[PDB]
Amino acid sequence: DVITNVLVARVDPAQRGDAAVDIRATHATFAAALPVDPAAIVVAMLCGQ
Amino acid sequence: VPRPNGLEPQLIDDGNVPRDIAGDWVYPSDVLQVSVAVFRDYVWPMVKA
Amino acid sequence: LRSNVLLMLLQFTLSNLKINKSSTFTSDVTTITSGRMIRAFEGRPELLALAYPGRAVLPTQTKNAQFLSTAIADRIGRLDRANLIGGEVSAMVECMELCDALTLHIRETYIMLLRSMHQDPTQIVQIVNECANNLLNSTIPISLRP
Amino acid sequence: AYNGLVTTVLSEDAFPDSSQSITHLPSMWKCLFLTLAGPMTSDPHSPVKVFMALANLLAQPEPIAIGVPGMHQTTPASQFSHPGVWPPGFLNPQLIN
Amino acid sequence: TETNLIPSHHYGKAFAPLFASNAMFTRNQRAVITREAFVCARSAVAQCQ
Amino acid sequence: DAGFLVPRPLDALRQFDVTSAAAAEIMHAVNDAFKTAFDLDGALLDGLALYGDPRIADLSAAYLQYGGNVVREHVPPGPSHIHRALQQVESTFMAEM
Amino acid sequence: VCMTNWASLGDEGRGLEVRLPPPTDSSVHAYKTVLSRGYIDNAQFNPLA
Amino acid sequence: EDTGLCTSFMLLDNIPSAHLTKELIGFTWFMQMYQMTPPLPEGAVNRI
Repeated sequence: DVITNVLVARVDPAQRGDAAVDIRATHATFAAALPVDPAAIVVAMLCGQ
Repeated sequence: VPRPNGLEPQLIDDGNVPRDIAGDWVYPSDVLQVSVAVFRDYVWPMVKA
Repeated sequence: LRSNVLLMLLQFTLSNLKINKSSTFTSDVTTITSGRMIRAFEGRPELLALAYPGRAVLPTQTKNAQFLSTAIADRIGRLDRANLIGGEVSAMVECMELCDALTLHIRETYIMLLRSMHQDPTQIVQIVNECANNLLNSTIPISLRP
Repeated sequence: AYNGLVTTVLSEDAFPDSSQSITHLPSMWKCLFLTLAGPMTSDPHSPVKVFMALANLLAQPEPIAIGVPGMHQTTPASQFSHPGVWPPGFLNPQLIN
Repeated sequence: TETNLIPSHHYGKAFAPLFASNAMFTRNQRAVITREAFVCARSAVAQCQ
Repeated sequence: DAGFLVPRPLDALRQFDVTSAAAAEIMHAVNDAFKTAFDLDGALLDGLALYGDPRIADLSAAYLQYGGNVVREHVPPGPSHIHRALQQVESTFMAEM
Repeated sequence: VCMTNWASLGDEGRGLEVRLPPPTDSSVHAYKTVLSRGYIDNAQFNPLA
Repeated sequence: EDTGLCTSFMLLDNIPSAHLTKELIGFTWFMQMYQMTPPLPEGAVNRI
C-alpha cells in the first residue's frame, strides 16, 4: 500500500484518447523531493525544552 | 480555365469539369476565400452584368 | 564510371545520416486545409510552401493545377502524435510531407543504427558498476523516461 | 500536512557512501544521525534507506545476499526509492541469520 | 600501506572521476564507425573489383 | 466534436477541429475573463492552459500503490451557476443573433 | 444594440464589458478574441474561429 | 538532427517560361503575380 506515484487525471483513462500520463510520474518520488539534513534534525530532536 | 481562342473562360465544377460562368452558381465560404482575385476578375464582372 | 558512381552514392548516404527531428505543429487556422496540423518552420518560412502541395492555391487551370487538384485533403500534416506525458514533448510524431523514399530509408536505418547501440538505464547501471567492479556508488531513479 | 505534494526525503550528502566500512568512525555517526532522523521525515522509503545505509557499511563483516535482482549490498541507500526494491530480509527479518 | 585503509573505500575514491563522465563510452562509439567504414571500404573495393 | 457531454446550442456555428494547442488559447482567455471579472491575484485555472491537454472531462486525483491498488478520487463540480446562466445565453444567441 | 451596462449607475464595475457598435459600423472587433491575434487585419474576422 | 524536411531530390526549374506582355496574354499563370511562392516549379523544363 506504499505509494509509488500520485497522478492528476484530467480525463479518465478509459476516456483518455491520446493517452497523456501526468508529469509527476517522471520523478522518482511520488511528490517533490525536498532534501533535509538529518544532523540538523537530530539536534532539534535532542534539545527543545 | 482559360480557353485559347474566342471561347469564353469557364469555371470548374464540383464534379471537376469546366462549366461556363453564365448561369447560377453556389459558392461555399471556403472556396471564396481561396479564389478571391479569381472571383473578382472573372465571375464577379459576369455578376455586374 | 563504376568507381565514381559508387563513391558518390556513399557521398549520398553519409550526407543523409541524420535524425528526422520533430518540430512544432501549428493548426491550420485558415481555410486552405482547415485544421490539419501542418508544420510551421519559422527558420525558413519559404519551406512551408514547398513542403505541402496540398496547401497550394489553384487560381487558374495551370498544368501544375491540373496535377494539384487531384491532391487528397487529408494527406497532410501529422496523423498520430504518439505522446506519452502531458506537458512533456511527444517522443514520436507521424507526419506526411514532401520527402523522397530513398533518403527516408537512409534515415530510418540510421535511427536503427542508433537504436542498435542503445541500452536502457536498467542495463547501463550494471555496465558502469561492472566496469567499476561493483563499487563507486551509482543511483538510477526508477521512473519513466520517455 | 502536505505529503503527496512534497516529501522531505533525506539528503544525498548525508548518506555514508557505500564503500566506506563501518569501522570508520565518522561514517557510523553519519549513519547514527541518519537513523535517528529517519522517522522524522515523510519519505515512505525512509525505513529502507535507513536499513540499507547501515548495511552498506558492514558489507564484508555481514555479507547477506539481497533478493532484489541485479543489485547488491554495495548498492547505496540513495537508490532504494521504490517498493519492489525493498530487501526481503528487511521485509522478513527471519531471512537474516 | 596505511593500516586503517579499506581497499574498497580507497578504490572508490581512486576510480571516482573516470566514471563520472561518459568518456569511457567514447571508444565504444569508435568501434561502430570503424566497423561501418570497414564493411563499406571492403564493399567499395569488391564491387569495383 | 466529442469528449465530454455538454448541451450544444452553438453547434451550428462553424468551427474547425480544435486540437490540444488551439484549446489552450481558448483556456488562456476564459481564465483571462475570470481573472479580470473577479480580480483574483494568483493563478486559479491555468495549469489546464500552460501545459498538457486542456480538453478535460472530469478531474480526479489518484495515488498508485505498489500492489496494484490504484484508488481515485473523482471530483465533479457541484451545482454550477454561472454556466447555468451561460447555457441560457448560448441558446438565446441562436434566435437573437 | 448590445452594449453591456449602458445604463449602469453603480459605484464601480468590472473591466470586462461588451460594447457592440450599431450595425452601420463594423462589429468585427469583438469576434477576434481567441484565435485571431497576429495574422488577421483590423477589418475582417475568421469564419472558422 | 534535421529540423527541415528530409528530401534530397529538389525540383529545379531548368528552363524558365516565356515572360511576355505584348502578344498571347493569358497562356501562362505564375504564382508570383499573386504574391505566393509555388510549391512545384514553374517553367518549361523542370528536371528532378
